[PDB]
Amino acid sequence: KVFGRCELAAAMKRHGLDNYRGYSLGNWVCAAKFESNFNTQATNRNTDGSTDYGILQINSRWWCNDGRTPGSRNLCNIPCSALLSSDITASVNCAKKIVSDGNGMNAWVAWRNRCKGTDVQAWIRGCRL
Ligand SMILES: [Rh+]
Ligand SMILES: [Rh+]
Ligand SMILES: [Rh+]
Ligand SMILES: [Rh+]
Repeated sequence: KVFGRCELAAAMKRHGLDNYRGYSLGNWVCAAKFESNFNTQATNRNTDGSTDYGILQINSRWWCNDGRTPGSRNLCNIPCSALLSSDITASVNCAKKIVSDGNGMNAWVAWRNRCKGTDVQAWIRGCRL
């Protein structure tokens, strides 16, 4: 599924991400935009052989099992394919574990490089929330 910007903002807010670990909703929408362009089906291979999955590009090195990432962890207890659903529940609940792991949203290199320090409120401008 490719979400609309406000549609994704609303689903993220309903699933508890607005100010989760102090990250305003615009941070999560900004991260999703640069990670997946709001596409739940997005996949990208990492240089280490792991793969990033879904709207928040959650990796198989630590967070999910894709059956092909050797010496990796499954800390969200999910098949990576669950992260590609039209239903973002698995991505959101796994993102809450990631962002609590010590590095906050710096865990998302795209967030640090494209969202951190920017006017992220712009990502929810004009949405009914
Ligand atoms: Rh908020
Ligand atoms: Rh809010
Ligand atoms: Rh939902
Ligand atoms: Rh509201």
